[PDB]
Amino acid sequence: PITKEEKQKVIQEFARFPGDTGSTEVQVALLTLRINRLSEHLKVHKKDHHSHRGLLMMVGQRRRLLRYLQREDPERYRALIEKLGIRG
Amino acid sequence: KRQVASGRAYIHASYNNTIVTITDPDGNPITWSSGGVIGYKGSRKGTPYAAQLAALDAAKKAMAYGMQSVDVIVRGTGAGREQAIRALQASGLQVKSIVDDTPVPHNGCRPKKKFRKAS
Amino acid sequence: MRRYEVNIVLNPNLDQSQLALEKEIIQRALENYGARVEKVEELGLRRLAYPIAKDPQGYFLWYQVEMPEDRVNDLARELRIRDNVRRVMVVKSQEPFLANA
Amino acid sequence: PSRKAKVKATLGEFDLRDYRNVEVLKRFLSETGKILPRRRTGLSGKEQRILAKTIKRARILGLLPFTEKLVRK
RNA sequence: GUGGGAGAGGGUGGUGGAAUUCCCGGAGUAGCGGUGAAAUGCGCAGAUACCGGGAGGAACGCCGAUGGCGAAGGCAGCCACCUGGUCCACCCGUGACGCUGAGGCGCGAAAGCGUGGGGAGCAAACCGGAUUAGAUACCCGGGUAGUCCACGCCCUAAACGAUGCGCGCUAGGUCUCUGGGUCUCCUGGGGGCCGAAGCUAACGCGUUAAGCGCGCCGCCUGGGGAGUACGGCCGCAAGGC
Ligand SMILES: [Mg+2]
Ligand SMILES: [Mg+2]
Ligand SMILES: [Mg+2]
Ligand SMILES: [Mg+2]
Ligand SMILES: [Mg+2]
Ligand SMILES: [Mg+2]
Ligand SMILES: [Mg+2]
Ligand SMILES: [Mg+2]
Ligand SMILES: [Mg+2]
Ligand SMILES: [Mg+2]
Ligand SMILES: [Mg+2]
Ligand SMILES: [Mg+2]
Ligand SMILES: [Mg+2]
Ligand SMILES: [Mg+2]
Repeated sequence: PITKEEKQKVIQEFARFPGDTGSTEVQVALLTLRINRLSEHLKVHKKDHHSHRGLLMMVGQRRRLLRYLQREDPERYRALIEKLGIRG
Repeated sequence: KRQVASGRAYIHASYNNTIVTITDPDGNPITWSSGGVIGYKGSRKGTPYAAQLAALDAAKKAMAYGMQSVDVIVRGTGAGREQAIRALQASGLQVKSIVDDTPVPHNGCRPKKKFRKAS
Repeated sequence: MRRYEVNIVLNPNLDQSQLALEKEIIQRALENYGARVEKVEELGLRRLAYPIAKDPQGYFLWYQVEMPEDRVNDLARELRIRDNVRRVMVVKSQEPFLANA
Repeated sequence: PSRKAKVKATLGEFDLRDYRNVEVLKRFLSETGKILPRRRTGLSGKEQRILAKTIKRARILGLLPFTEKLVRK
């Protein structure tokens, strides 16, 4: 699983400021975490579809936030991406 | 020929027949009767009367071995399970106890159609 | 790592010699798999509701270690290899849920 | 039927998760190794459900029976 | 976000006891079985019934329901690991980031197909017994594919609540599952029943709408011919759209 601690180090490394948790980056951050975990898992448990839908959704919500991002501040966006590993 | 004195009586009832087995305390059968044995063939083989007769036969035959007391053990719901348990009590043979040991799986093999339809 | 209550039921006909040997192996194992023994209890011989391995009884060992999840199965895997060892139930810990209180 | 005494009333406070407490678990088992219903165990949905999981562990360990023979018939 | 809760939600590994079949030994003898009756069939190469030992396959009794989880198909022995959804409280963060969704992609009971494995019980076909005017059936005795595992495929269904998804509004009573509270009951999420207003051809529905409204998708347009023909796309095929 993802440890409370593990999770926190994420929020820190992304929050727009002290006490920031739900900013459109932190979230895109948190999701990337869950995605890379799930993605991993399913790499091994190929027949575990019920889990895969959870992913198909996670990847969805992310793609949706990033969209919003690239529309209200193409910088934070263009900044978040390069900061993460989305794109190529 | 062995003088077993105290034994164990198995009553295997069923809708089609009632076979009775008398064994020693270890479980090795001494004697045995049944619908067939007693003379009834086919259908009446399993009536409760047949049961009665069969039950009694098992006792008598087992009496020679010197049998006097015995623990009855039942299996099956067949028509006739009771009479057997009755006769076996009124055969002199001291019926120490009675038990239901009818086996039942914890859901194992697909029963024959006649026994499914349970869904 | 997490708290797992370990259970073991081994042959009741053991001489002190043969016995200590097995317990020794239980440690050899538990230790080999990052298992810190928070505690233990040894009820010993108990009348089983049904015979196990033809034997009408069994000697019980109850622990409570704290170890890496990624192990446990291996732990029990190994912990079972022994012959005198008849059962191993590595249930995970859980704070009690009282009732009629 | 069921109107006996409620296998819970006649008992004190106890950890429903204790899978070694044969001396209490046993009480929840029928005349046979069958788990008693709520109308007899007097427990609640949640309670009864945790019991079950317990009595089942007890059975694997060997402290509780999976089945017993009926006496008298 | 933080703190909490329930669950047969999914995947992997391990494992428990009951029963069935088979083999081994013991003890034991003439039948067992099966039916409305019977018979085929099994049994003196010793069956059935009984005790002990083993092998193996598949399924999980009680708990258990008016129950729960899931988007659907569907999911219940137990343990660990891996993993999805969801609910309540706190009102802490972002600041309309929303809803629906043609195409697309994925999932999708059973049967069925391909390769390999497995095969205890069950059982299309089939081989027999019986019933019958006949009996290519219902009942009985056998039995192969299959039912099981893996990998790949098929993509159907009374795939049903025969009720597309989301949101707002419109009496209550009662039962229940799970959370929070000042825990006689209030408040939230889910499952039932009776019912206001209202709706409806009627039956019924009725805060879990089939009510009152708004958004978006899909679909219908008398019956037979016909889910057929042709064409196209998909499939190894069966065959699907
Ligand atoms: Mg605020
Ligand atoms: Mg602001
Ligand atoms: Mg399918
Ligand atoms: Mg299939
Ligand atoms: Mg095949
Ligand atoms: Mg058959
Ligand atoms: Mg047949
Ligand atoms: Mg409600
Ligand atoms: Mg409610
Ligand atoms: Mg009215
Ligand atoms: Mg109604
Ligand atoms: Mg027409
Ligand atoms: Mg068709
Ligand atoms: Mg083609």
